[PDB]
Amino acid sequence: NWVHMDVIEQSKENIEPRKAGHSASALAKSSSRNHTEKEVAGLQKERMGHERKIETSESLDDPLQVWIDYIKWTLDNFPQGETKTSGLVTLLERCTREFVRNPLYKDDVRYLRIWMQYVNYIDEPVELFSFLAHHHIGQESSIFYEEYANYFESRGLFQKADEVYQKGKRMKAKPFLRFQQKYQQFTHRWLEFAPQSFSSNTNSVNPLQTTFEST
Amino acid sequence: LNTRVLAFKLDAPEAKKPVDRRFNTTPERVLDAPGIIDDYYLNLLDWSNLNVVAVALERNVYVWNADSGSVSALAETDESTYVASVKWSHDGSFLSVGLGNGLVDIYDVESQTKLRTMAGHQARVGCLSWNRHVLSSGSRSGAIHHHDVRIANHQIGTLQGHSSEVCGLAWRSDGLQLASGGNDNVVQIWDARSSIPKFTKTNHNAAVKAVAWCPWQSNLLATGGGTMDKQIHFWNAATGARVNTVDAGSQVTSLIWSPHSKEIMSTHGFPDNNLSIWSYSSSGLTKQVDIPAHDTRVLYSALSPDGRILSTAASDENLKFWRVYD
Amino acid sequence: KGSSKLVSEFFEYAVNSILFQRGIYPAEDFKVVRKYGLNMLVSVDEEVKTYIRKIVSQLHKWMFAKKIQKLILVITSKCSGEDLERWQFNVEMVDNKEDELRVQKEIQALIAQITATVTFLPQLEEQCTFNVLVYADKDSEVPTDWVDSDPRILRDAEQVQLRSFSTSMHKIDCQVAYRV
Repeated sequence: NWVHMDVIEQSKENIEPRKAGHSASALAKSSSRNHTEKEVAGLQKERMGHERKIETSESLDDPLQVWIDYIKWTLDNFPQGETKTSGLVTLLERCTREFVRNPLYKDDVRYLRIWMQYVNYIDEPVELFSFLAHHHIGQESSIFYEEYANYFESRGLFQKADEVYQKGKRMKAKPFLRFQQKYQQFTHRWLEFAPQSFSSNTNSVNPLQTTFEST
Repeated sequence: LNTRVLAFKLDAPEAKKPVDRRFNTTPERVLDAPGIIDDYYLNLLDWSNLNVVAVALERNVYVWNADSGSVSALAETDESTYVASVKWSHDGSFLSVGLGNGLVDIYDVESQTKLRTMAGHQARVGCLSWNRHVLSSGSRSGAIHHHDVRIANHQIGTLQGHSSEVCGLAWRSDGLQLASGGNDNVVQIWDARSSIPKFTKTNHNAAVKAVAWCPWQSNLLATGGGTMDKQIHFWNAATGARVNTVDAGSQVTSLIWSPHSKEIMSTHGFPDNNLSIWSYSSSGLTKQVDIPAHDTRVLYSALSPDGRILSTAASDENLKFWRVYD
Repeated sequence: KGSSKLVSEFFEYAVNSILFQRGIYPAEDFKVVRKYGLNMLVSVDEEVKTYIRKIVSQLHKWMFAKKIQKLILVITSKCSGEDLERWQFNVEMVDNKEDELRVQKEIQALIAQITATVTFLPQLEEQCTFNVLVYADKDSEVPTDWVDSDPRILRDAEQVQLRSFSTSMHKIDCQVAYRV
């Protein structure tokens, strides 16, 4: 029940850096892979199981769960992420595509997170964010604005990032505390890295302006 | 239960806001590589001086003749195991194949028959380097074995320089020195006659799979580090000095010196999956060419014997050929 | 004695390390100092330094008296108020000049693993705070600044065992629990 770090270290160069991190037990399993036809067959069986669950998923109240489990299974079994046999990106695609018109998941942050995992593999992410906005997906969530704004900021487009933040503020995206800190911090970075482009009032100083005349 | 649980009553201080040469990007040729294993700890590609490419797909080694384009299946392992490494001998006559079970097979390329199997490793042999008739094998155990391939009792020595998997292994072309990198983040530089490391370098902060001797300068060695490192360091193997360094930006999976020009190529894993060509000088390294090579990490690479073409392979199941010189 | 001093000092450095690596305080609030043959990050913030100092001084007293079974550091989102991560240092009584050196090397290795946890640990995307707990003998002396608490064990957590180091007196190891 306790995975030793020595065992994880044996596999360290197959571990994809991921914001969400990795499951310990999954890493234990990675370090012990024997790469035999049998092992591959076991994985093929489990995949089949997940695919059958997707088949029957409509009956369930919360069918997204089935995808989450499946996505997790992929992330867990392929610590390096996308490979031909992992099919990670394709799975993320099918999942994002599945729920687009579904009202139940519009504001569900799990679904949005799946979208954010997908966007890492996209050539032009701006089309993806625009897509979500157009479909009113994640618009009430701080994470959407964080990622959209981040794309712009990474590109160096601070003003564009601010516009995204403004929409979120009007949106009152939640949790509003997280959003507040994220926006604040961004503004800080904008003032540090590109002051000349900061478009909002700074109440800046005016050296030697006349504040009083006797007459 | 003799235990009483206590918590420091005082709240921790809240954090304060802080004050502070055109290169063709299209490969000339692409060959399907179905079933290729994605693992940083394996080396599944090599290109012989007889112009034969060997590539490991799961249990099998396939050989491709770059001239005739004839394909053939050279080897199939027992189902309890898989191929962890392939390396051609310098003359290109023999193919050594390291296995997941620690065995090392030697095949004759002409008749495609297995000449011999060499035991004595306790775990996967992931890297191989030939010095003349001596074959050296590195393993997940951290051991290195020297085999004299001509003799019945093959092993002529062992080096233990690594407390975990031996990842990189290369003999100098003149056989005077051997370099090994490891999953313990260590580079070892060994004189041929000595089981004592000449130098031990700890500068890398991650595994060192990528190890290459400079063909135009005897003592010049390049090593490159994995995901938490991303650096390529250069060493004078006589004095132990670090003579150069560069930040590669990604996990370094291989380093290949250009024979015809003063340049070095690197292949990369996380995040970039790219191929880079750097100009080399005493003053430093300048990035010349940077191109995404594969849709996954470029884990395997080998240079053509004429030095004009680099083959790369990945788990996108493409074996790609890039014209690097000319 | 010597061991309690050594171990308490280790706790101080480990706590600083975790605080830096898990981003509890920004990088600028730390500086580099050489210890255990490594570049260690240590708080330059007077408030944080004092907090840690109070804690470590009490830990040193408990080590000296052999009262302390475990030191716990839990990390908690200020947004949701929930515990995301739990670091647990186990203190066990083991059942020369060279020994001092060996202990230094073992500690080095443990610290390196603590740092290497960055490879699998989820990024903490929200500002977090932290609390420290100890498991102690029932008959331990408890100063006003320490108070009863439940163990704050993580639910549905992944857990990893790190290496240990031993003095002639104590064997110290580290485990980390976290939620993916």
